[PDB]
Amino acid sequence: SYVAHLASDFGVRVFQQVAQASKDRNVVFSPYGVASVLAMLQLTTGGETQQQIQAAMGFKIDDKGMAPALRHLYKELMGPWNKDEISTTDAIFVQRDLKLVQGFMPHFFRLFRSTVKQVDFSEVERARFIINDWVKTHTKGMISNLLGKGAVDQLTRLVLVNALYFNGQFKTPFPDSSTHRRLFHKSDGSTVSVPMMAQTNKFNYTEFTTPDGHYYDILELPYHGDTLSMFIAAPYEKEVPLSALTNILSAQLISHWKGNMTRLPRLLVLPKFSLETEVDLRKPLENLGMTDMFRQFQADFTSLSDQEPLHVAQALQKVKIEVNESAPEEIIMDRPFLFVVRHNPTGTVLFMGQVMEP
Ligand SMILES: [Cl-]
Repeated sequence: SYVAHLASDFGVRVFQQVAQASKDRNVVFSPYGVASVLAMLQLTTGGETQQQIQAAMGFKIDDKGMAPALRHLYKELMGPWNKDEISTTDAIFVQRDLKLVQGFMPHFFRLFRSTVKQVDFSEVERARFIINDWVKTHTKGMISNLLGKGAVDQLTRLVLVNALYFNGQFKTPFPDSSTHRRLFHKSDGSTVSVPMMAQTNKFNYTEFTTPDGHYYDILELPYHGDTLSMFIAAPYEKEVPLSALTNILSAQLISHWKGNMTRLPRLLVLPKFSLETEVDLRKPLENLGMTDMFRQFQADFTSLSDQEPLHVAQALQKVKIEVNESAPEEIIMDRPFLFVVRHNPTGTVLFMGQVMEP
């Protein structure tokens, strides 16, 4: 509830910075994931660096209830109870021969039930592979090469990574016997021919206006388990750019969508998509106030090391999502549109993305 909203709202704001910077390119992101690893980060920071993170996220991780809330949240989401195909990894790596604050590790581990890993970034390629293998093996082998070539070097002292793979199955899946190349109309007027799925069913649907007055469709594709949903949304009119919608998104608005949904017999035309995005969190986080964490001597990580100056050399998220098959009105998404994977009991925005070109 409370912390699920803070986390989601925060993550949706990060998504927006990412979106406003790749205005015409495919993006998949995880609001929840970036909130999770920046909450971890809070434990390692101090002074103004810590205050920046806290002012942007809306809560302090060491307040009572805060951390236990987040763990209960994690167990609510990643519950093999749901037979869920979410695989997730968070991880902070720090240079090996720096004296860590006594008492930090046991504390970090009690709160998050994971640990900060120590490696030697002086073996540049060996350390890149240790981190990559760690991410790969902890995402069911789905997320490879998170750290690209030259992403780390001898001076690298602290690296933050977040990786997610999601392959849910729609409660009511699209029948393959109904997929066909259709004209998809891109943000720059030019069109292209992509395969679009289609299905006539009793879909949850509603429509909203932007603060500007532009109309848009929202539709909810529930997943097996009755717990997660994908929402698909796009301005009805093609001359209105998807950004008019992305710019007004929030975790609350998304809750209102769900709240207004009604079950209506509809024809849905929806392009298949396979997205894999690596997002460099630096610029987006910087745009939200968190600037110090990236500056060599101004960054305060004195909760992690009281003696040696640390700064974040890389903060990276890599996400992968595959959306495939497993007198009604028509909703045709032959334009750029948004998607959101939502955990409805808590209101957590797990995934969010835009398809500008499938
Ligand atoms: Cl557009």
